[PDB]
Amino acid sequence: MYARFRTRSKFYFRPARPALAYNVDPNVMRRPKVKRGLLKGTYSDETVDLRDRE
Amino acid sequence: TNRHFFVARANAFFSRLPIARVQRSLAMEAVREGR
Amino acid sequence: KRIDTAKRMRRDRRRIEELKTLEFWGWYMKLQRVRGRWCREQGVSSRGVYGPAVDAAELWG
Amino acid sequence: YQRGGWSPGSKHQKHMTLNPTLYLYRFPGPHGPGPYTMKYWWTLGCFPTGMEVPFRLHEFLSTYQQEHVPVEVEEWLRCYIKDPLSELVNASNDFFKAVEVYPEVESARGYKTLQPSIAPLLVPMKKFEEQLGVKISPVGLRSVLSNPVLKDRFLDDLFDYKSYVEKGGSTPHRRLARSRFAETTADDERSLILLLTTISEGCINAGNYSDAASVLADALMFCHDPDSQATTHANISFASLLNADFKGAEYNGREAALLQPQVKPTSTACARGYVGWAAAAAYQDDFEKAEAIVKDGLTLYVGNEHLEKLANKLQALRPRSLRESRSHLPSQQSRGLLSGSGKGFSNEFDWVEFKNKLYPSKMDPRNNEMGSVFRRVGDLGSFISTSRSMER
Amino acid sequence: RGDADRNFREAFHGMSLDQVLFRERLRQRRMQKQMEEKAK
Amino acid sequence: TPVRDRKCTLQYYNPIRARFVYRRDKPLFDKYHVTARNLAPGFSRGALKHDWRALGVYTPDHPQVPYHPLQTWMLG
Amino acid sequence: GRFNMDEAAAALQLNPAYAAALYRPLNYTFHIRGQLYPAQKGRPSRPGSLAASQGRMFPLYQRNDRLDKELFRLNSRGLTTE
Amino acid sequence: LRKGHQIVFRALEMAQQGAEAKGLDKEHLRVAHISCYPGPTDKQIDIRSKGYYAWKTKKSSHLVLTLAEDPEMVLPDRTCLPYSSLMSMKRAGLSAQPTVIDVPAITADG
Amino acid sequence: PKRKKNPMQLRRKVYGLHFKEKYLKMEEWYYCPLCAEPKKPGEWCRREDCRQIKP
Amino acid sequence: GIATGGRVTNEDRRWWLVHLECAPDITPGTFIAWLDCCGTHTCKKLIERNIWTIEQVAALDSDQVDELKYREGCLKMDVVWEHARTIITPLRQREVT
Amino acid sequence: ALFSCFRCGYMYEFAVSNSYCRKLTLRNDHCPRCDQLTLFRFMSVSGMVGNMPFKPIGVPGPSYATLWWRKTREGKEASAPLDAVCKSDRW
Amino acid sequence: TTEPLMADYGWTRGKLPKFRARSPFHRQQIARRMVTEMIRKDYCIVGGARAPALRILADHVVELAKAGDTDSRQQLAYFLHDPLMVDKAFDEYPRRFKDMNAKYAMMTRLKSRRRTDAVAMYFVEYKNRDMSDNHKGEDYSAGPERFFLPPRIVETEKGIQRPPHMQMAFDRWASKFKTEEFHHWWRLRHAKLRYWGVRNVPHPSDVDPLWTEKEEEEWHNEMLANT
RNA sequence: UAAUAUUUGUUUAAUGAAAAGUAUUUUAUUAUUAUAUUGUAUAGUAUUAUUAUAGUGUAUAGUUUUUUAAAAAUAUAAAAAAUAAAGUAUGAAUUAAUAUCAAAAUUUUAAUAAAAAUUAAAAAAUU
RNA sequence: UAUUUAAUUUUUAUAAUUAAUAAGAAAGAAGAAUAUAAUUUA
Ligand SMILES: [Zn+2]
Ligand SMILES: [Zn+2]
Repeated sequence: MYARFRTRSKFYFRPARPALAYNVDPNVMRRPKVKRGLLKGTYSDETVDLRDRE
Repeated sequence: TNRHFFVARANAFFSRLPIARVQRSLAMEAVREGR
Repeated sequence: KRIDTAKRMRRDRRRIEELKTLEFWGWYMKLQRVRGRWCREQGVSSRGVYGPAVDAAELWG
Repeated sequence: YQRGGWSPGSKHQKHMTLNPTLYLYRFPGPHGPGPYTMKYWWTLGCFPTGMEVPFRLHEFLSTYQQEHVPVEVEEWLRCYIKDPLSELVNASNDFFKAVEVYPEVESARGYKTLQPSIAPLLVPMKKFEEQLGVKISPVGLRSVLSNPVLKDRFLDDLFDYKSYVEKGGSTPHRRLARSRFAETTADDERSLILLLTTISEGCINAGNYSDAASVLADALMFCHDPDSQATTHANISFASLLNADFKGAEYNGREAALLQPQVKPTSTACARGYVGWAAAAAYQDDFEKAEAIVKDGLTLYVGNEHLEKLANKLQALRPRSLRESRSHLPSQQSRGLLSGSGKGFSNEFDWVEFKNKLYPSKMDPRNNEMGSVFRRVGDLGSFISTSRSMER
Repeated sequence: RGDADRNFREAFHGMSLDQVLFRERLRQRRMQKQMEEKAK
Repeated sequence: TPVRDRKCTLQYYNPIRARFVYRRDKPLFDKYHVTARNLAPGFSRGALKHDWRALGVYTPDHPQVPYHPLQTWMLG
Repeated sequence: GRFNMDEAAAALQLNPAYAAALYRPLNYTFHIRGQLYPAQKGRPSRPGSLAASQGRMFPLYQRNDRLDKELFRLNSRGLTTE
Repeated sequence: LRKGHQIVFRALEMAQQGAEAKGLDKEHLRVAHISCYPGPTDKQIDIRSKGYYAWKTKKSSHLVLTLAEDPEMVLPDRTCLPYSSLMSMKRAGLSAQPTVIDVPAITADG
Repeated sequence: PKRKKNPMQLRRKVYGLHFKEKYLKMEEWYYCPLCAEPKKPGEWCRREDCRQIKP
Repeated sequence: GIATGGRVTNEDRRWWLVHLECAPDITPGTFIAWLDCCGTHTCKKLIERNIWTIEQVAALDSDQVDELKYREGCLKMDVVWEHARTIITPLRQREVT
Repeated sequence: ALFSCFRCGYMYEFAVSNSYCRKLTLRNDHCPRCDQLTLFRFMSVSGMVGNMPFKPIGVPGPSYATLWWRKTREGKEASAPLDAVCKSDRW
Repeated sequence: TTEPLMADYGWTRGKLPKFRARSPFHRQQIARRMVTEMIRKDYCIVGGARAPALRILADHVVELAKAGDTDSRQQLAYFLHDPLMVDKAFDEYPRRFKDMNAKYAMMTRLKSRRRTDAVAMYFVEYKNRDMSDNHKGEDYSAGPERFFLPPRIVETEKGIQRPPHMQMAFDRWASKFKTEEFHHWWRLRHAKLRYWGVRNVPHPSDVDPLWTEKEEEEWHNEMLANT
């Protein structure tokens, strides 16, 4: 009652990302080589994957 | 009904009157008139 | 052969189960003789918070 | 019948006579296969269904192929290891060059300024530290680079260490070499203990006490001078007092005291040792011994401003079963926020530690309470263990 | 062990173990300085 | 925003901490029994920020303790 | 002065390997079908671990054919009409 | 008592070790960003009568946690003890007010 | 259910007090003066200080 | 009588004197267990003090009573004591005739 | 419960609780007649230990065997020899 | 039902609380093994509506012990899985409790709960233990090492001796955990729980034994250190 | 649908077991009185299912995985009694054209009319 | 499951100016649980 949670609408609808035709990413020959996570604003220090053995 | 007059109860204060004393007193008054 | 074996197995475990038992009762009686010894010096009556007179009356015993 | 896909992953109801499928216990899903099937992958050797052919090539190339190195090669590799003298020179140089160019913190008014991160500084320092053999605080380093005074000390002590290592030999390497096949602390080592104490001093201002106490251990490791030993032991006494390491403080408190004959008359160190020894005794609730110790301090050292303070504070303050129960300082509150038993986890009812393996609280080798496995053990067909009639 | 120690600390004039040993080792070191100044 | 942390409610009124004021704890304590533990004399239902003592509350047959000003560390 | 099944067998002349076989199931001594747990079965050596066999981890539950041939199956020389 | 909170505790602890290894201050850290987004999945057979079956979905998630340093923070005092604890500790003989001891700032003259 | 519920019907349940009391609620706590662990008043630990005087 | 709190009022005495004649056969030498508020534990501790008798409990000096109810712990002792104190004289009277 | 050893058939009785349910059919106890540990069998049912509220304690009624055993012992003919000494209600 | 053993398990205030079980018979069985264990070992860590029940029942057992009557002995003997613990109950508790009439058992609510389920944990004790013969100086803050070892003793109390008939029984009970067939039971238990599968149960080839001889020769050492 | 149903491992007389046609025994193992050769442990019914089928042969190995702090109604037994529902964790299935919804009344319209029009007066959550 | 009713949203010092036929700091047990608001208790 003191916190605030409104339900995110992405869990209601999660369409898969569009698959590529003949593996041809139509814009490789146009856009830069910058990682899309970087331009999106996604960065991380540690990636801890629990599917690892350790 | 959730009000204060109804929910609150006086149990804890019952030592302020001698229940056991008055019952026996009216026993005395029972045998005095002979019921 | 297996009739004889089936009784050969069920006789001797019956034999040695008594060997468990008799040594166990022997031990428990040793134990209670230890209580008999120890409760003397400590003065334990094991009869409650009451003195000897209480049980002496024997009305409550 | 068939309100869903014909896949063996698909959502809704199926039927056997229409959509026959065999029994796949845990079938790794459409995307990522998750932590459960991977749990199975790392324990029993494959996925639980036995249809997924174990294919580990990608880690064989990672672990076993990489360590292959043949004897004829690895019998020669250690003949080529880098010269540590040169490595100390290079590490000191570029670490100093990288620290010197750290920008002076701009002081704002009405709000505290965020210090510039030390990102580029971790790279030189991590080479420098294990070329030297001592682990150094990043936090203490940043806090030192905050204060201009501390930055001054740190900088010129690094410079002195640089110069002494270039012109002279590396004294810890000297006395490492002469050990396996005695002398007063050398110039470079004096520089070193000085800068490590500076950085621990900075480490305390930011309130990392455990780390400040851990840094000074190597700092006493490098000091062979009894003056240096006295001062360092004192410092560790205080840095373990703030950390609420009371056995550590009431250990290191008294060596700093023991050095009082052969330490110069110009020292504050031994008195500080008295103060720490006494304070540690006080924090464990033995007040009598505390006052005894401060009495000894003022006996030997006559009037001493810290022992003034502590004599009158003890005076102002003026059962064995309840001693050192109380939580008196915040750093053990901080250490109690971590490493504590909470509702539902990290308690004695979740997983118990046994010989570095996890167990459920049901098999708890130190506990037979109800629900524990060891209550179900029976008498194992030998002798009757207990006189219990019904159970066991 | 409680009264054992209550006997121990009161044989030592209300010292503790560590204060006793500290006093002692302190004396041994001051007499090491004594051996030093007598030898040198 | 400044952080969403709550300041101390430990000294305020609480309706589930309210019931334990007049409840009987004799079995909970082995060595240390106190007259009434949860009960703070003069304060509404054990809460320290609710101080009524040495005010005008008229209570002919029950005791009231006098006022001494509370410290800073007792409240928060 | 405990029980000590070996000295109990020695006092009864019961052949102490046998006496113990009375108090474990017939699965663990004699060749007879019975419920076995796959964790007892044994495991080949991993890269982290060593091999695991039911010789080392369960010596006392393994089958003994002294007892099996002397108890259950027949001797041939008792039947030889030749 | 919740699983999610346990997981987030592990994440907080590790990100804290990360942030201390990065050289930030422990006492001023704050959760700037916490988010979850859909992760991988495993599946399972739920067997049902009359030859019916369905696939139970064992879900998993990805957690993102960003700890940022905020020098302007002030933390509400958590050292308050209830009156009950106060007079209990008074009755036992303990001090309800903790011992502070003046500690000389560490300094190296050698 | 006779129909698919939209995000609004899914979002209607969070306005309720039952939901808020169950899920998003912060707990009140202080530091155990004996153990220095975060503690809810009325729940103690297995430690011989914390049984007699339970702080 | 039995359930009275604290002090024993005189009215309460009247109750006991009324029940004196309620039971036809009673003598001051009667066993302790006929008394109000004499339980098992209360009887036993009187017995080891060599007290079998209503006369004997009426012979108590009141500092035997309190350590019966405090140092030892037979509770509700003053009730039974006072119960003796009241009833011993009438009993003697009824014993004569 | 009535118990008699296999060898001398020495008869005696004690109540068996719900804790002892696994000992009900066979007991091991010391016989006064053959002095050493023996093995006892359960011939007849007598009585409960506990009783539920507002219910008679005395009706798990002990069988005719047990009541016969308390007639033969402790009876008019059994006590009459011993009444010259004790008359057990008296000392 | 006013009789100070026999139990009434309702929810109304005159009745002590019924803790969930299969049958009132099952409740009685559970209660019996709880009381037996508590008399054997003074504390019980007990979750749920069970603990207040243990409190009240322990008070009943101490009341019976103070009775010190042959009927009391016998009625307590009906109730327990252990005959021996009954003897312990009439040797210990009167001297322990001679100065107290009321509330002999201390209940303490623990801030930790079972991971398994939300049910809270209560720590139920007998009260003053400095009067007890065998429980005199013991420390319950943490458990013993291997659970067949005698529990921790407070540093100031080390030199305490216990009734011989009790450590005889305790050693006889503990001596079946040093034989190797217990070790086989241990490994086989790992196998079983792993089959029923229960997480975090290591493979029986990683399960190195509870009892070794080196650990025994140090444990007995420190045990005569306490003696 | 679904913060749903299910699951939920605190105390064993399943003694036995050839008819199972699946399960890395690293060397499971005679000391024989016998000869060569060969072969001994958990998967029937889509499951570690309700729980097997049958032939041995025997009677004291207790032969050792079932959560839970109120009341309705359902299920047993004697409207009382026993059992089960806020719970932490797992997490299906029927259903789904829908807009934040569709509450009450009146008549009409090609057959209930949640279709019209008019008047009207349906807050939220949980059971 | 939708509507519809009935109950509840956990002491409201207090109730009804009208409709139709009402709400002050919070959750473990409402009980320290064997009907005392502590039966003296180390
Ligand atoms: Zn604590
Ligand atoms: Zn006989």
